[PDB]
Amino acid sequence: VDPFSKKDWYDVKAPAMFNIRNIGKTLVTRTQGTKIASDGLKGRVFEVSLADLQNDEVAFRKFKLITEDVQGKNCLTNFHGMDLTRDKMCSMVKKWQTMIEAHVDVKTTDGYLLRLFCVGFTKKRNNQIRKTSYAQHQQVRQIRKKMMEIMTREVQTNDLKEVVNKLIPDSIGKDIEKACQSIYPLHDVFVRKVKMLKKPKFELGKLMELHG
Amino acid sequence: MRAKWRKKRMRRLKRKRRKMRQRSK
Amino acid sequence: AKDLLHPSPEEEKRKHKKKRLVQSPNSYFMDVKCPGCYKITTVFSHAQTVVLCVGCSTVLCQPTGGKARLTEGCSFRRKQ
Amino acid sequence: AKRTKKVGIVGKYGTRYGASLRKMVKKIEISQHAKYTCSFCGKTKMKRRAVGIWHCGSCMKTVAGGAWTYNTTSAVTVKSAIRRLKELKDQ
Amino acid sequence: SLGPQVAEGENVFGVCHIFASFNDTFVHVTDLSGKETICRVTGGMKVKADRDESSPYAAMLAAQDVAQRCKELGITALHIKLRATGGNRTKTPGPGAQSALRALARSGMKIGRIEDVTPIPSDSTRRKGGRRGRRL
Amino acid sequence: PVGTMPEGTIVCCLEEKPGDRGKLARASGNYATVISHNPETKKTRVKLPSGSKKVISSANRAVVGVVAGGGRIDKPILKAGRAYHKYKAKRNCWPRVRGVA
Amino acid sequence: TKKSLESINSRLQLVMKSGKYVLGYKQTLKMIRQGKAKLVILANNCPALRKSEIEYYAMLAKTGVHHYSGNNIELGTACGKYYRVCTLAIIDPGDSDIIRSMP
Amino acid sequence: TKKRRNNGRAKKGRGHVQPIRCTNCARCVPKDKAIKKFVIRNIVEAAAVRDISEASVFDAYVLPKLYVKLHYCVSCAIHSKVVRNRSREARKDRTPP
RNA sequence: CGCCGCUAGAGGUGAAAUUCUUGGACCGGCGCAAGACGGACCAGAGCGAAAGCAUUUGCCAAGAAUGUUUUCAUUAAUCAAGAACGAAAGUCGGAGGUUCGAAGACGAUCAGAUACCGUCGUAGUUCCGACCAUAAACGAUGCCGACCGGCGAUGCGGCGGCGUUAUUCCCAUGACCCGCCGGGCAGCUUCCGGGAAACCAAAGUCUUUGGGUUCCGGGGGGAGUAUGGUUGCAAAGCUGAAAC
RNA sequence: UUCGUUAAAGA
Ligand SMILES: [Mg+2]
Ligand SMILES: [Mg+2]
Ligand SMILES: [Mg+2]
Ligand SMILES: [Mg+2]
Ligand SMILES: [Mg+2]
Ligand SMILES: [Mg+2]
Ligand SMILES: [Mg+2]
Ligand SMILES: [Mg+2]
Ligand SMILES: [Mg+2]
Ligand SMILES: [Mg+2]
Ligand SMILES: [Mg+2]
Ligand SMILES: [Mg+2]
Ligand SMILES: [Mg+2]
Ligand SMILES: [Mg+2]
Ligand SMILES: [Mg+2]
Ligand SMILES: [Mg+2]
Ligand SMILES: [Mg+2]
Ligand SMILES: [Mg+2]
Ligand SMILES: [Mg+2]
Ligand SMILES: [Mg+2]
Ligand SMILES: [Zn+2]
Ligand SMILES: [Zn+2]
Repeated sequence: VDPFSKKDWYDVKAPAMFNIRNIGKTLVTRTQGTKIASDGLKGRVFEVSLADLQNDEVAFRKFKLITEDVQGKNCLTNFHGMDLTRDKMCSMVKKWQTMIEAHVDVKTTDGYLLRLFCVGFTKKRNNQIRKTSYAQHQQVRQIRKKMMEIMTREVQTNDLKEVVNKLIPDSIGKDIEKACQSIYPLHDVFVRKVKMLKKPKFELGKLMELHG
Repeated sequence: MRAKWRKKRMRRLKRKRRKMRQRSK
Repeated sequence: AKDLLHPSPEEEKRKHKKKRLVQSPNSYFMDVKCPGCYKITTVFSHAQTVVLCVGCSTVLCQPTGGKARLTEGCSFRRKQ
Repeated sequence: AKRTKKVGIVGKYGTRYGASLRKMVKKIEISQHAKYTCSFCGKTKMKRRAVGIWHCGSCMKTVAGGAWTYNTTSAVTVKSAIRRLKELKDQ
Repeated sequence: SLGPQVAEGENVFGVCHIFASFNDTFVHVTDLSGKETICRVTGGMKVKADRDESSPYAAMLAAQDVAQRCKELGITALHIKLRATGGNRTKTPGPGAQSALRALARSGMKIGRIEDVTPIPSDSTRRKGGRRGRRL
Repeated sequence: PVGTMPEGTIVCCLEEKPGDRGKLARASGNYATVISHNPETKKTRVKLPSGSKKVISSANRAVVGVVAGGGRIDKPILKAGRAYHKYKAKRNCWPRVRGVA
Repeated sequence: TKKSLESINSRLQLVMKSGKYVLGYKQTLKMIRQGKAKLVILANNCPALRKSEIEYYAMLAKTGVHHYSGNNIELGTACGKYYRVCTLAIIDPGDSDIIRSMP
Repeated sequence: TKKRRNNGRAKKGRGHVQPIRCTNCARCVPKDKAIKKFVIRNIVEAAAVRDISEASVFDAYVLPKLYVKLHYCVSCAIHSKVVRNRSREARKDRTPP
């Protein structure tokens, strides 16, 4: 039989200005029969880590990609979501802290609407004797309001190019760290997940605009 | 024998005797 | 063998309000000098309500659990 | 003077058709025979018309209610969900 | 055939799922998309003993077979995902993966980074054991 | 019409085909659940009172709410008299004799 | 908002025993025509014709209008009498400031 | 007699603690009573960490850690050798190094 | 459950089999539906009269504590009868049915399983209305008030301290540090004293015996049984003796 | 992984 002798190889082209436009290579069955070769490729996704897209940045903060279409033996992909690794996410959860959650839906400039999260952990200040370091829960409610508030006025006025260019240095987490210190000194605020749930249209002209 | 199942078997005997009373008053 | 009849003033200040002998209150009356024209207002230290001057109509004592915090730093005195 | 201790309104049926069936008919006969507070004229004149139809005495404003009460709990849940979907993001 | 790449020096990647249970061991090489399965050899495909199909010996035999099939089909590097029965069962990995990582690193198969994508529930759905649970 | 209302909209007296003036979910105390709209290929799933999930068109109409008179089967008929009056009101569906007898 | 509602109930408690007031639609009509009334209080579920008529009379006579978010039963409870009332007019508040705070 | 002043668990203020399942025998035990430890393993045994580092792609830039909330009950933990017995004057001690 | 890929096995145990599979099992990738569930953060921490209470947000009322030169002026403590809540299980209707799972059916080990182990699965486990009022409902320890050692911490307020740290810079709270006050869950030591001891700052202030008040025990079985009364749809709950 | 019973007394 030997189906891998028949199977075809494509290569994946990432969207623009991460650093590069190379991800890897995928297998295609063939364009045999009624089932066209470009059918399953539109549904194939990717869950790729960093240190190959961001020019030597942190190894966590993984990205979810989805192949929009294929064009001349080069399957082109586009942003679909963003996660963090399991060891990083289960790490930095100390038994003696306060874990603060946040989650918010927001529509972009274009027809995409994304649900982005936020995680926060407290910080023992230098030269502290008390080992507990909790909060009075009103600072926790106030900072849930604040972290839900900041992400709305970033992502409401900015579509996918600007929000991925903001998630490249994690400017949102640093802005929460900036606007956080008046309430409590919270430690290593990340976003931990942002995923897509609405998609307007195919729009290969908008995809060419995403390229440049 | 446990006091638990001793009480439960006396309870079942009580139920049987109550049904016997309701059968032949 | 503790001198209960003549205790230390530092200990009597550090004890509780009613646990001690004379049971003196920890409150006072302070003389807020609003900088508007002239008026000096006597006000209780643990002011539970807002305090409005009759001349400038500004809030001198914000209501605060414990003792009342002030506005911009008007002076005060102690009449005991 | 309290005359019936257990049957209540179902004493008109007397000795027939089971204690459990009479107990289950008791609450809904109280529900169909109770006067309800009218939400329009503010009176207590909601008299039961035919099944599904409730009729206030004053001001003659006939309302379509439940079959045995004035507001079904499922109906109140439906009305809350309908107003929530109304003011949810402007349709 | 030769495969996708001529004049090597660039790594062709594959996602290798390792489902390490306390009764069987799955090594499953897939492409980066996650659909196209390249190879899959279990413990029972290499060891006749059903009591010993969960052995690190079974893990070594299955992983050598998978690495041989991957060298025949022509893929160089592997990212490794690791998981166990993590829904309500024990979240610790089985005994097979600790030797399966060695048996992948031994016979070729240059390893990238390894992540423990294990199915972790949120809030501990209903457990199989019962009130007093397993007793011997 | 069901294309205007959002998902989860509890309606009744909806139409099978667009323009036949109300067919589905018409008995007392019943409703349908509107889900799964489609921009292209104008269809909409409705959960009927039987639990069936029917794909209908997006142009047919439905009155929003539930049918009044709910809970009608809560009371037992409790005697043959009210059953006789009910069936005399409806139709002669009551020569209910046992086929073994 | 509950501070505002309890304030409205407290002002009505003060008008009840210190102020001068009238009760009911046919008695507020004479006050709104003579101009003696300063503030009128409508219930939530007064009928819309009477509500629009009292609002039209008040915006002819320069009289403050206050709607009361509540049934006429609890409006009668708020004015402190066991019956129900849909329309009030505060023709002379004794110590209250309903005619000062709201308009 | 009283064997423990704490009666096993740490419930002294409240009156009900949520039962969280055991790991081995899957018995529901209240979480202030069950043996709740936290194992930080390396994802590769150190006998093969050097083999993977020599046969890896990157030049020793990734070292992941596997974190497990290990949650035994006190009926199987004694059999699993974690919570071995102590003496009357030795029950009052604290965490070993 | 629906698509895509690969292939001979995949759960399961000390061991195997009952189960599913070349009709594609299991495994991976995407999507959909369902109901239960709120880990890690979670602690000898918090609240509540207990039973109990942990995703975000809004609304509704409630309360301990605190700071009170605030108000009333003995309005108070415990309680026969009576009354309100009351885990889980169980019962009567209505909607569904993910997982687990009484009974049940098998597959195994044993001399024998009808049990401990595995597979499937009924009632139930979920929600809204009603009933039952039981538990190792435990701190196996009634409530109110006072006194009698120390120490280190923790939670909540209040107060003081040219200390540190955050905004843009006085300015107000935020975070940490030091000390005190009140009441709270707790811990270590002690020849303060008790107790039969375990142990206890209360289980002490008890032959040097008395602050107020409530309920209960009189050797072990019979027996929380019988017989009465009463509550309940029922299971049963409350009161409850004698012979020997 | 499993392995049952041994009375009355006798210091
Ligand atoms: Mg037992
Ligand atoms: Mg007979
Ligand atoms: Mg029925
Ligand atoms: Mg029939
Ligand atoms: Mg017949
Ligand atoms: Mg015949
Ligand atoms: Mg013992
Ligand atoms: Mg308890
Ligand atoms: Mg699958
Ligand atoms: Mg219950
Ligand atoms: Mg029945
Ligand atoms: Mg039921
Ligand atoms: Mg049995
Ligand atoms: Mg079983
Ligand atoms: Mg099962
Ligand atoms: Mg009892
Ligand atoms: Mg008592
Ligand atoms: Mg403090
Ligand atoms: Mg504050
Ligand atoms: Mg013997
Ligand atoms: Zn009316
Ligand atoms: Zn266990």
